[PDB]
Amino acid sequence: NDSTATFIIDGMHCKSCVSNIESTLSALQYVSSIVVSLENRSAIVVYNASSVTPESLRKAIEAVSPGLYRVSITSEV
Repeated sequence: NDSTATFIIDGMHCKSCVSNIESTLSALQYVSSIVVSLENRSAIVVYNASSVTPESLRKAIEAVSPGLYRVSITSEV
């Protein structure tokens, strides 16, 4: 019954920015888990809340390379 969301970044330093994002996100006092799309520029992040609120994780990705990171919530819609 955990939460989950997906985020994609334009402007990241590729496969090393990718792993800063694993570390920066998997430290959050509300997150349960995470996997980053190693090939690509995105992350699938697993948190916990009934009030589905993906904006906090988007902000945590932006906070790994702020001013550079174009973080976008790529959900199925």
